[PDB]
Amino acid sequence: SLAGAPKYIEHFSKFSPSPLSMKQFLDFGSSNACEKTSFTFLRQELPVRLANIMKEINLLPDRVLSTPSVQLVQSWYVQSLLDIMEFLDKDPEDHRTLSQFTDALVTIRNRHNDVVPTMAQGVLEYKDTYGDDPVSNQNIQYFLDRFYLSRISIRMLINQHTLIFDPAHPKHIGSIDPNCNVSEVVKDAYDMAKLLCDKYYMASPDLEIQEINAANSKQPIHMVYVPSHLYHMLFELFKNAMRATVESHESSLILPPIKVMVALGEEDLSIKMSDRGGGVPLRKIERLFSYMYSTGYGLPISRLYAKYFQGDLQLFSMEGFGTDAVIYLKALSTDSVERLPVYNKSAWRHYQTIQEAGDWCVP
Amino acid sequence: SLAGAPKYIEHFSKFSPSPLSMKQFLDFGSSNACEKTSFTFLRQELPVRLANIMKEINLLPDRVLSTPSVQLVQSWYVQSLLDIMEFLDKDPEDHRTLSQFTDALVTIRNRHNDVVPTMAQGVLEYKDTYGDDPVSNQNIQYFLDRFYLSRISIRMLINQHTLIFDPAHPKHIGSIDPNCNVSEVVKDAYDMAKLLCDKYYMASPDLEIQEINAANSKQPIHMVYVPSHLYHMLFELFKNAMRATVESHESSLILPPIKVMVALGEEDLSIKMSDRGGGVPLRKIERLFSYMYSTGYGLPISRLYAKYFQGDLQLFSMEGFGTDAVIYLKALSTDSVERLPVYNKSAWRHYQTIQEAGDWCVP
Ligand SMILES: O=C(c1ccc(O)cc1O)N1Cc2ccccc2C1
Ligand SMILES: O=C(c1ccc(O)cc1O)N1Cc2ccccc2C1
Repeated sequence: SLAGAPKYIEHFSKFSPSPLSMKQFLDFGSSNACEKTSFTFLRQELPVRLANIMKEINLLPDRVLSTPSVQLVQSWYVQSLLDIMEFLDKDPEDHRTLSQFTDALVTIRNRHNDVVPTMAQGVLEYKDTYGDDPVSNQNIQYFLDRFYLSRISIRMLINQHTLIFDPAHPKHIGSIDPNCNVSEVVKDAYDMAKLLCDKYYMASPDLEIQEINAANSKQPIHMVYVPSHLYHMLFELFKNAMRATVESHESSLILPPIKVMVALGEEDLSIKMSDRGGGVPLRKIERLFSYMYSTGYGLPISRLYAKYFQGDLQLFSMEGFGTDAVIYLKALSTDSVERLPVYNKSAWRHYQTIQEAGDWCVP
Repeated sequence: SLAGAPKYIEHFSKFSPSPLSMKQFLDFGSSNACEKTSFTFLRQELPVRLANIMKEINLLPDRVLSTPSVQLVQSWYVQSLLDIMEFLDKDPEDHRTLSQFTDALVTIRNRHNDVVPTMAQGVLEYKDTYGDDPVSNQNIQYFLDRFYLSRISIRMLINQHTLIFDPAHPKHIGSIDPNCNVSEVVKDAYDMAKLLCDKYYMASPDLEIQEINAANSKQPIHMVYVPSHLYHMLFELFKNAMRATVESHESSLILPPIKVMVALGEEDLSIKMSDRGGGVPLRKIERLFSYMYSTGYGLPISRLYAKYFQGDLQLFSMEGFGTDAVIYLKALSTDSVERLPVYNKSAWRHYQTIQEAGDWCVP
């Protein structure tokens, strides 16, 4: 009773995703009027976001697309798109439409739960089956950043709808905390990382937090943010900083602490995590964000969470000494706008590359 | 009596520049046998390096190429190439050939002395005449990085030859110090920057230096390097750090110090300069390396010096707090290999861009 998936994919891929600001997410209410609006918005926007990324999947090297795990993920996206197409002709005024829609969104979220490791298995299958090559590798890197950021954005839309229209923190708006205390999230991530570090090494570095509230030096630093995303990024950073610290201090009973600075400026809210874990040579920094070498997507996915609301996550090491990691976030909810990949000529062209000598000299 | 310049440009642009390692520069002696070798090497290599970059000049937008200052720089390169062509059929066994060659290299160096600000005037002429556009701007950025790095490499070849074969430091090999004490260069750059800061602000931050010699904690850190290049980079970084510190502390008599860490690892020699000058929002970081916004090429040219021997110069700020700048150098002379742009299909393709909507969404 539905059209074939390609007809829907072609239709919806013509549209650009519509990025929302944290402010817009936050200003969305919980009434039936609001639920109907959410429904009518998402039955267009989710297909747009699904179709856009599905079109890019098809630009992957034949070698990568031919893998069973990539084909499996594709099949999930197809079914999720079709699940939403069932709602195109349904009446929002009918409460049953709305409840059925929420049920379908939950089903989609569950279906896609294992997307990250499944795609990673696809990358492994490509390497095992064909051997890796640098052109394919570059395409995979570009694609996966966009694919995973797209997924984060779809999960955000779904979580907002299901949380609001179907509880530990009643002050939250869906998954958003309008008054997220950054240092408390830092402490939560540290605590969980410490449990793991203590388990394996029977020791862990202490934590020191310093806040710099430039405009209001006395005031504890808060922001509008999705605490789970911030936690994810900090937990990954602590795990790396702790492991470095303990492993570079095999002989020591005294471990240097991990120092976190939370700075609030006019435009940025920046969080720096500094360790004395001996560092990494610059040559090896890029590999930390590579899906290929990491095939352990902790750091690249963490950086995508940062980029999702127009921030970033950057690493700067000093080999022989230690490493600084910085999460850059927008301080203002109005500047915190979804960063969404779009399928267009620019994106298509970016794939169209081939093997050749680079523009820099080798001996 | 010479062929027209285009014939020579086409001939030599077919070759790739030949990158030398710091080790190779260093192992070059000062005998007539060595001078003849230097001559026969440079009468091929300098034309190769000149031709390669001249070919790329021609890939600039018509708008930029049409400017008088860019045309002037082009004319210098043409004459310098022709100056060397006069030596193609000369006998290296003849001492007069060798002395004349050194004279010609000096003349070329002098001719090109003002290349950096002259090209900057070209960029200004393009903006004034036509107005700037983002496509042209991207092309200019890509080109200038390569153009200025090429120039650094040509100046290195010329200085090595004229210094060795025609004195404050007899232990130096041309411009190279085989035992450069990094902290002494840091202090020299600080001293000169302080003179300037004191002149304008009547105050300057103090300096603190810490060394971390990972493998040999007692030993002062030395390396094989060109001290003038290291000085250039540090002087630029101190000027920025000092200005930030004083300007962000208008009301204070007490200024936070600039802290420098020099770390020696297995592969990297890293120099971090940390200030509490209030920082810069992330959005504005890229502009610090832009030739367009800086049209003040201090930072981008400094980063090219770092990149020239396979290093880098990176900035990470915390808005509301201060800024860290890190110079990454190779610790080993064998890893310190010239990074040279090459004119090839890859480079040519990189220019071939056009106006269009990007691969990321805007609201
Ligand atoms: O320098 C880092 C590092 C990387 C990323 C990061 O976020 C923080 C960090 O300290 N590591 C060196 C090292 C040695 C042994 C084991 C793990 C690690 C990680
Ligand atoms: O944060 C920096 C900075 C940039 C680059 C750098 O290397 C070191 C730095 O501290 N600045 C802020 C500011 C305010 C007023 C005047 C100048 C400056 C430069």
